[PDB]
Amino acid sequence: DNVPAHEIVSGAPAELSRNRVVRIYQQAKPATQSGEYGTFAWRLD
Amino acid sequence: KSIISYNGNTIEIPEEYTKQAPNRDSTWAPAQASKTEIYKNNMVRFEQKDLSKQPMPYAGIELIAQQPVRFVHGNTAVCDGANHNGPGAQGHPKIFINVDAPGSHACQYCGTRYEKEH
Amino acid sequence: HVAPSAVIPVTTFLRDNTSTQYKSIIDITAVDYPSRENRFEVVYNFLSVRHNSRIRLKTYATEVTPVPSITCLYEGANWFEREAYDMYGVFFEGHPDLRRIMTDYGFEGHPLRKDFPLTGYTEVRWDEEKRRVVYEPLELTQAFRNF
Amino acid sequence: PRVSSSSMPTDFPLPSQQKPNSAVDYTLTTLDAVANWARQGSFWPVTFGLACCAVEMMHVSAPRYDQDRLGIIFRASPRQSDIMIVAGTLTNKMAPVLRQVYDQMPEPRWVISMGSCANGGGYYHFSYSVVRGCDRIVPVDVYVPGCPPTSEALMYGVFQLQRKMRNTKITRMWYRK
Amino acid sequence: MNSFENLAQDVNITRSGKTLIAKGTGGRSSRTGYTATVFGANGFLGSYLTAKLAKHGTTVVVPYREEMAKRHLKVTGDLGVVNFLEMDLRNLESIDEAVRHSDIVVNLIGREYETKNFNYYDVHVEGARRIAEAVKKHNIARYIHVSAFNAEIDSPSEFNHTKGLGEQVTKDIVPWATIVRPAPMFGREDKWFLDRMARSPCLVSANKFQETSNPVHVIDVAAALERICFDDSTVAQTFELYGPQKFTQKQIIDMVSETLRKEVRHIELPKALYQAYTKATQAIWWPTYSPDQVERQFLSQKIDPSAKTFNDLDLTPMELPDLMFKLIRPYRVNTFQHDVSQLENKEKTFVHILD
Amino acid sequence: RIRAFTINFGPQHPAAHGVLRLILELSGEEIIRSDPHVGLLHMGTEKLIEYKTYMQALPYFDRLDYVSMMTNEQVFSLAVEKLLNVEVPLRGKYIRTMFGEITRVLNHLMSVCSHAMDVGALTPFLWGFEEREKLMEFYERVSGARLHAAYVRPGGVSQDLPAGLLDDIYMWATQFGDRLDEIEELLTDNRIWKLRTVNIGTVTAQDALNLGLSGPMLRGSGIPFDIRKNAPYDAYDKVDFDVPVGMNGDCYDRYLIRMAEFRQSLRIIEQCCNDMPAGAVKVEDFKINSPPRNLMKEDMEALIHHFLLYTKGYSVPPGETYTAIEAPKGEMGVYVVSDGSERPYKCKIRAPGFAHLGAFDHIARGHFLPDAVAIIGTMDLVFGEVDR
Amino acid sequence: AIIATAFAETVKFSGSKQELQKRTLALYRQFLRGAPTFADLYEVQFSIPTIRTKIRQEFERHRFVDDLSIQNVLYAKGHMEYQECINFWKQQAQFLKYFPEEDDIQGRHQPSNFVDKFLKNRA
Amino acid sequence: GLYVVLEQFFRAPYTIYYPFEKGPVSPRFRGEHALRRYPSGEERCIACKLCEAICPALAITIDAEERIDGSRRTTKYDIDMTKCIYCGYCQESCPVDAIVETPNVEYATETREELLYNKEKLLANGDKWELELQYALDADAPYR
Amino acid sequence: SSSLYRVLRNAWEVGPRSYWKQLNSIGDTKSGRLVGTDIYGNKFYETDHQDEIHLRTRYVEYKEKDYDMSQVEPGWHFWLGYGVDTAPCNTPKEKLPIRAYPYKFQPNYTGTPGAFVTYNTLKPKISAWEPVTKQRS
Ligand SMILES: NC(=O)C1=CN([C@@H]2O[C@H](COP(=O)(O)OP(=O)(O)OC[C@H]3O[C@@H](n4cnc5c(N)ncnc54)[C@H](OP(=O)(O)O)[C@@H]3O)[C@@H](O)[C@H]2O)C=CC1
Ligand code: SF4
Ligand code: SF4
Ligand SMILES: [Zn+2]
Repeated sequence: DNVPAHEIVSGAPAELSRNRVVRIYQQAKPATQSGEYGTFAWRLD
Repeated sequence: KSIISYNGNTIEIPEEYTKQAPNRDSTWAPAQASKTEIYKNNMVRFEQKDLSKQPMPYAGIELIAQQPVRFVHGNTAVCDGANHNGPGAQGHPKIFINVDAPGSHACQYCGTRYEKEH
Repeated sequence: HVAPSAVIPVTTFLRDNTSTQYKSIIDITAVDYPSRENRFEVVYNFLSVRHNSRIRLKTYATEVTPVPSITCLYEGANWFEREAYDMYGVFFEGHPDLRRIMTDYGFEGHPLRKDFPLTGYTEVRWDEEKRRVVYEPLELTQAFRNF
Repeated sequence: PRVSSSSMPTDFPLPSQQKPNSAVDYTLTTLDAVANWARQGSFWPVTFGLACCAVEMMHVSAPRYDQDRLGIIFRASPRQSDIMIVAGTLTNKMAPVLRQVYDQMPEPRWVISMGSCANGGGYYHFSYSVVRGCDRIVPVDVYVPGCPPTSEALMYGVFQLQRKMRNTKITRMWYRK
Repeated sequence: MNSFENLAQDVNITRSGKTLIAKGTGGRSSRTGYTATVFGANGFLGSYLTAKLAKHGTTVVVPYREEMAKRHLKVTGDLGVVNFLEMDLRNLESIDEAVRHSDIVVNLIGREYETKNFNYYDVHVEGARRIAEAVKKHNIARYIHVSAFNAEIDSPSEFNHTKGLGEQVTKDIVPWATIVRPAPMFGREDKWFLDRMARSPCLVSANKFQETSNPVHVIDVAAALERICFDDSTVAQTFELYGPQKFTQKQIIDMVSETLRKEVRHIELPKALYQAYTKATQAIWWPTYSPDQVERQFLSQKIDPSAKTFNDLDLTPMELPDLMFKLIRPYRVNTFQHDVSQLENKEKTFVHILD
Repeated sequence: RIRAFTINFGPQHPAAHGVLRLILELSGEEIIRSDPHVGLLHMGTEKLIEYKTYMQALPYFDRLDYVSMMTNEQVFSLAVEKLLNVEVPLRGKYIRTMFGEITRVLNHLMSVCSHAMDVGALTPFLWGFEEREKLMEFYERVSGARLHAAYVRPGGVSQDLPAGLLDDIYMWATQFGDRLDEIEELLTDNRIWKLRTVNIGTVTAQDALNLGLSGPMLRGSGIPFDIRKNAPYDAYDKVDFDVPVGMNGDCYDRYLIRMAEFRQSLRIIEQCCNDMPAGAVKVEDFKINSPPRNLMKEDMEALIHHFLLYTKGYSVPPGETYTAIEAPKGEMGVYVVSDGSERPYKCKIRAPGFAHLGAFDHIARGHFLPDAVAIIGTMDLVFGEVDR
Repeated sequence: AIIATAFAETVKFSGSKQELQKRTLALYRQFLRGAPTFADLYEVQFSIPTIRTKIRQEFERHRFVDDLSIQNVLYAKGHMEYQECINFWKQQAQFLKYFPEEDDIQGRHQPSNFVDKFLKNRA
Repeated sequence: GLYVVLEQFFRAPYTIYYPFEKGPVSPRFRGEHALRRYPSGEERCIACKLCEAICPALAITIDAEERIDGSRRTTKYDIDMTKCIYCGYCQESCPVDAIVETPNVEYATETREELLYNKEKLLANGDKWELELQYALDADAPYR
Repeated sequence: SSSLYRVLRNAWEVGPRSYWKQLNSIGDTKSGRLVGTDIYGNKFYETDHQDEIHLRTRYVEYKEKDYDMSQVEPGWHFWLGYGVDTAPCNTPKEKLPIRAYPYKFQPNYTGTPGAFVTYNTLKPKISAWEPVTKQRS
């Protein structure tokens, strides 16, 4: 395993670690436009 | 007007202040809150206040229906709400309305109407 | 571009060598690039009034891997390193008194990290009962709209 | 013969709309008017609260807009002062100091909030290090809008505050109470 | 996140047919739906009450007479939560305005002394009747009177006589009325208890300091009123919020003197003389003890055992001897340090006089 | 053993031009240690800028100093032009110059005349603030606002000068030398001013460099550094002026430097008023600067560009830069980073008052409290800057 | 030179757990010796033993952390807080952030089972 | 130095009496907000929501929908003047010159909820100050 | 100028009634031609004397004893302020805005019942359902 727990030094709450979910993704190619620049980046929300 | 509160009581308000504006009673858009629903939800903050002195501007939807239609020879009317009195633009972007169709047609910015001479 | 071990030596060269008398310390700054393994990137800016030139010097760090302090050479780095610690969490080894300078005395978090929300986690109000400014969880009356 | 009735009047007008008609009423009105004359002609704020946006407040101490002509004097110390001017950003590292200075002031005391950053946090409303309004700490009587409010806005706000204290009831309320 | 510690659910429904949906986590921005009315929030107990109500977004209507005593309430909540009206018991429309849109009403009215415009009767009986008739007309779902401890319809004290008549009139017009009967309350900036024993140059008792009572922290009574405003089980009920420990006046004074490290001054001069000196002090414009209160110095607390208590609300009321330190440390003089000996040798190492 | 006595100068201090908790430790009168605490006014600018476009963020940089706005935004404009790789038109350069010097006057007035008032001389303050209030009419004429303005924007200037402004500037300029001289009469040759400013705050060249000090604090040690000459930016290369320098590094030399900068700035204002070239005041690339309205209301591409600049904003190339200026306080600077978006990725404001206050401990050791007041007055820290 | 303040320790990252053990123990000892000062300087409404209890709790929080660098970070942060507290930099609010428990019971319903959370929409 | 002080004793003071004599004001000045109308009586706002986007402080809050006559118009337009910094980017973005900033600065209040201006409070403010807005626009538009 | 000859000559120019009025309102004595009066009744003057420095040429004489600058009608609030040289009374016709609606000037009513109350022009975005029941035929 041996992945450091920076959550202890982050100074942030623990509720983010214990109750909250994230999603990692690429923004879908919009159908209203034909561009693709907003993609290629992996957002986290 | 007597408006029934949610808590079973009543809310008396005179007729001049229930109109949505001094020139129109009804609402001019589906999401608009009528003055009765406003009062009924907010009388705690209207109670000891004078309603004569609150802002009650006129509505434009009724003042623009009064404006006479304009006419043109051709399938186009150009609009630019320009003052013509002072310098600069002072109006709205140029817009060419098609007026071939039988009825009147209004600019999308200002509501001035145009017709094909008939 | 250098590594944290190379900071004191290269700074000695850039301060003492004749052709590179970079005696003034203009700034220290950290930057967060979470995509990297070493997310932080400490940046020294330097100046030479002698030759009329500036130069930069970049290292890298982590939330736990410290950086050597150049207070041994440039005394003005004291406050700038205290800032970079308080803002990003970087630890400047050898620093005589490293402590927060901007943020509130009991603040828990490092603001300019990209994981830290804009508004923070806390807010203060006056409690008439306790008669004390008390810290409570955040609740905004108009939420942040990013655009 | 213990009391067991009450001639308590209805329709007694409220203080805002209570006109005088008795000699005691004119007397208490005169005493209140003199006390309020005093409170108006001598309007001494405390030097605290002027952190950010102190330039526009100093311009009201300047020649073109003299505040001293109205009897305004800024004082180092709360204990001699009556008014507090929360200019500038009210940060979370500073709010307790503000409440200390406000509790140290001797009553009567007012508060006037100069600028947007002190009324609702203004520009830094969404920041981690800000109180989103000085209302959250202290009670505010007048809110000057602006960022930075013009010297004229500050003078007008003081002229609204003088009006508040001038339509105040010190003894007439006791004659009601 | 914050919590709605006062509410058990988020969808509540009053007995007047209003639905009240909660919004938020329970902070400054949240709303409880409720709309209340507190007739003495300017005072000692009502201040703590509005603070507890408006901390969670409950709209609070606060009738006032002095504009300047109240301003310390606007702090207690977000914009639009605390709402103020100028009111007087001699004007009826003002009272209908204050109670119209309310789901809850709270009467904290009552002076510990008489005046020129208000005797004990007019303020504890007629004022209660006026408010009750308006609470009835508008059919407000809840009414929460507060009538003083030891209240009894006929008694040596006119205060307790009126307070008892205010009870029966409220409950004989508003049958669903809740009545609370707090015992002598104490806390920070109290009226006649700790600020007096800590500030007054000399105490006096027409009895000995022998009047027995059960005192209570005011924050807990405010917690009680909060836990009654929202619990609809408490209609047509009565409460005795007295406190675990029985304390004679002399016991309280000795604890006050111990904690203060200063010798409180008590005199114990007889009844008629003190009663006369109080009567003559009622002509100066500021509140002072009044002839009817030295009468209550001989009336210890009779507790009604038929009425509900703190333990019917899941509360654990606090003890005076613990809290007296927090409440009297400001007047603690703290003269100097103890036993300076065994410090000469340490002080001898430091430089005391520079040149 | 010297045991110390800790005192707070006070977060509620009338003298300071802002809020500062200064924790001093005294052995009688002499200061031996100093721990300037700050953050009582830190608003959190450097984080918020990361969520705002390059245009929406310009107002941030005007609130970083109660005075000296038009220079403080002149640094962001230069950074973002250096990234965008555009060139400002000549008239915009001369205007940015002229208003930069009007701003340096407006700062040196407040600074010198707050040093005075903290040292006790109430009068030069109120003799100078009127001059400031005549010079702020020029501000309200060009921008609309009296202090925080936003005139200078990336790509030049927001709107052109209104007619009949250079004339009024020339009038004020012909009359300003007299009022500066009236201030010099009270302060310069006086005994008490020298007693309070001669051999105080004395700092050496090598220390002033090691501590990051710039501006008059450095030019009082004997080093002729002025970014306006060693790295001209707007038009300081196309207009004559001289840089004063002083020995002894005291407060008196810094006061003399500041008065010299008043007069040299007056020389510059006269020159720029005598030669303001015609042309545009903003870049003619409507992909960076919003167009005129008589086009936005008549041409399509101009309305599109207006829409995008005032919704999404303009895309700066990826890169990074520290660019700096000779702000009246010292060497102000901005470290911007770009990622190809309309929003910055990082923006660190280097604030000269920061390093000044940081040196305050080295500078005050050995001096009595009145001298500490005079020291903070030499630096005339604006604590909104110090707290960033 | 810009000299260090009163109780400042130079940041020094130990290479071993056995030395940091000692440094942490000295920090704990200093907190305990200084707790009465933390009660005098901040106008506190409870016991010195309760302060020492909270200190023991805060040190038990990170008792089971075996990564050395994180321990060095924790120790440095704790020395920062000791310097903040013993020098009278913190005011009462920032200190009683560590003592929520001592303040009066916040209301009645503090959900601990599912159904109450559901009735309050917290599940 | 004392004599240089005395000569000022005999010179004209700079002071003006504010409520009876106001200080200089320019067409470019930025004070209170206002929503304008056309000479027809119709309002100029079309809910382009550019003022809502460029505003640094995010004070503005808008919500539109199709009006009964088939046009684009607002049902909500708010400004929190406690969030406003008075930058004038909102009078710059509007392509119809609806929202403006008046030279008015005399609009202090006793409450913070009188400063959460809504659409009706702005439309009346524009009906009131229209003559002043026309002066400022006739002498500011060419440069804007 | 702050000289006594100024106030004396001014009090000779404008009569003693106006002198006591000016002393009770402004605190100074000032004399100048009338330019006109607004809709609230406030009169606006202008001076030409050399003694009067910049920003003291134009002045006001309010009608109400409880004067406030909010009582000044628009146009004058801009002329009073040196925004223009021509008053609304003499400004030409084409420069006057056209109004399809009546004018109605209302000052800052703060501190009084007529203070502006804010409200939501919208209704709740999520409209709920009004119950109606059916039977199981
Ligand atoms: N505190 C205690 O120890 C005990 C209190 N009680 C009862 O509990 C309540 C607590 O009041 P307390 O906390 O003592 O602080 P106060 O008694 O000062 O609260 C008095 C309130 O009643 C209002 N009030 C009094 N007389 C009138 C009137 N004639 N017309 C209108 N409003 C009036 C006052 O308004 P303003 O302040 O604006 O004048 C004030 O807000 C009282 O009903 C008291 O009888 C019972 C037993 C003990
Ligand atoms: S000018 Fe005022 S309302 Fe307009 S965007 Fe700027 S801060 Fe917002
Ligand atoms: S920019 Fe103008 S038209 Fe567009 S929403 Fe704003 S006020 Fe309305
Ligand atoms: Zn059109």
